[PDB]
This record gives sequence, C-alpha cells and structure tokens, in this order.
Amino acid sequence: SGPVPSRARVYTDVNTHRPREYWDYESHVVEWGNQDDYQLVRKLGRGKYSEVFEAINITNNEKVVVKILKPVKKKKIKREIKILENLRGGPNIITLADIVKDPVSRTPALVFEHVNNTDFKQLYQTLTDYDIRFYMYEILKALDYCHSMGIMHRDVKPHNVMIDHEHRKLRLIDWGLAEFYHPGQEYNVRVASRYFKGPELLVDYQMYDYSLDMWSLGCMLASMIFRKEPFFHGHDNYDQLVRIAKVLGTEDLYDYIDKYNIELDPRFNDILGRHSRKRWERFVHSENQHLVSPEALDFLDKLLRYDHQSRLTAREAMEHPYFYTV
Ligand SMILES: O=C(O)c1ccc(Nc2nc(-c3ccc4ccccc4c3)cs2)cc1O
Repeated sequence: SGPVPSRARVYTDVNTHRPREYWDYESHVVEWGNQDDYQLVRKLGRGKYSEVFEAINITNNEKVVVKILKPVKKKKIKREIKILENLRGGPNIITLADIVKDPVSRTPALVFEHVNNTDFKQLYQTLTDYDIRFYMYEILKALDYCHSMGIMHRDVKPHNVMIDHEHRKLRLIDWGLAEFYHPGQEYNVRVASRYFKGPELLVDYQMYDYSLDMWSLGCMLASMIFRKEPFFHGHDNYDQLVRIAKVLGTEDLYDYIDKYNIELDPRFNDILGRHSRKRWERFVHSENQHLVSPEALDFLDKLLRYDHQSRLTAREAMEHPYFYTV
C-alpha cells in the first residue's frame, strides 16, 4: 500500500536544525541592483531558462559572466538565488557576484565569477588518469560541501562542470535545478539531464536525496575512464532505464522496486526485457585502458547502484583508494 519511505544516510536533518530563513526561499527577499554597472561584451551561449554573456564590471574593470533569465517561474528564480547566496564562497561552487536587472527590460539577471572554460570535448582527449582523479576529487569537494549545506544539485553533468585546465580550477555551475533536502519530502522527478537521471527519477520514486548527485557523478566518471560520452545513452526517459538495465541487469532493478514497493509504469512492460548483470571490465578497450584501474572500477561500482541508499556518500567517496594519489 504505497511506496516505502526513505531518508538520506548523511546530513539528514541539517535543514531541520536551521531557522526557516535558510531554506524558505519563497520568503527570501531578492534585491535586484542596477545592470548599468555591467557592459555586455559577447554571447557565450543560449539555453533552456537562460542566455549567458561575457561582461565587464564598469566599477572595477573585471570580467564577469551575466546569465539573463527567462522569467518563467518566480519561485524557481528565488530558489536558485537563495541556494547561490547560501553556498557563496564554498569550495568549487560558482560565485554569484551580483543580482541585477537592466533598467528598461527589468529582466532578471545573475552575475557570476568569470571562469575561462575548456570545452569538455577538447579536454576529453588530453585528460590523464591523474587529471580524472584530481577533477573528480574537486567535484567531490563541491558536493560534500553543498550536501552538508542541505542542498542537492540535481543537475550534475559535464556542461555544469566548468574547468580552467591551465589553472587547474573547477566550478560546479547552474544551481537552477537545486533543492533543499528535507527528510521525508516528496520531490519532482522531472530533474537532471536524461543521461545522468537516477533510477529513482526514472521509476518515479519521489522521496530521493543527495544520493541522486552521486548517481550523476558515477555517469560522469564512467564516461571519462571509458571514453564513452554519454555512458548510458537513452533516447527518452523510459529508454534511459533500459540502458541502465542493459549494464546493471534486470534482477537488481526488480530488487530495488521491491525494497521500496514502487509501482513500475506500464510503458516499461514492452521495452525493459531481461538483462544479465555486466562486469565493469567489459568496458575496457585499447583506447581507454590507460585511464582504467582496479581502484577506478571498485569506486565506479560503488556509485552506479539502483538503490540510492547503497551508493557512497560524497564523504565516503573522498576516502576511496582511487583518490590516494591526490
Ligand atoms: O548558471 C550558472 O551558474 C553559470 C555560471 C557560470 C557560467 N559561466 C560560463 N558559461 C560559459 C558558457 C559557454 C558556452 C555555452 C554554450 C551554451 C550555453 C551556455 C554556455 C555558457 C562560459 S563561462 C555559466 C552559467 O550558466
């Protein structure tokens, strides 16, 4: 009778033991400064929810990034702002430098520290075994910090990991999908990019936590060590679960939906099939073997698991032998 409840294994009550001001973003008062202090230089790109520009602060001659938001949902803008302010200054967390509105357009805009990004497709070729271990540890610094702050990112993926390889600097960006973790809260499963979506989202299990970001990090590690981007290549949300099942096997999937008494969607009936549990060593090839190690495979195996409770937390992950060299 209904799905079995679940709670995070770490930082369970960090928001409960904090006054409402911290996590009640709908009550947070945003002060929008004047955009006249920033001169737009070039368009960095377009996206869902936003337009990103390189700009110059007229008050100190420093380069910044200006993200002009399509004001689609007021609560969502308040959430992103509140989270950014809460995390401001945290290790490898993008720094929200300002919050501005152009006088004539009144369009919500966020101002961020400029990061001289190295495109993931160009970095992909020049990354060493050490580089992967180093950058994974840096994202873990970001994750353990934001999780300790009662925040789950919910959109961990390569585009949201800005790397200035020359200066060996990493920043976890786009907190537009982030949420405050409250034990027993039922969340929207329509979060993360398809390839990085956790089995919990795909099976419509709403009581998820920080462990969702641990799945995504696994998907990113699996694509890096094996040189296979994306590792799980779903063509839709239902097919995404089939791609996971093709690696993790259907036995452990049914074990997961049974441990939590999840009602599997009828759209999964004709596509899921039957799949054996694959060994991680099957993904080792001539092109990637110099990035793979027993330690890397042991760490990967501990992240990519159906059961969100069974996945390593960011802190446990930081103690894994895969990071002894960093
Ligand atoms: O949301 C955030 O917190 C956030 C923080 C910093 C930041 N910095 C930067 N972005 C880019 C960039 C480059 C190529 C692109 C292609 C399509 C679309 C967008 C794109 C953005 C370069 S440096 C961007 C952000 O979106």
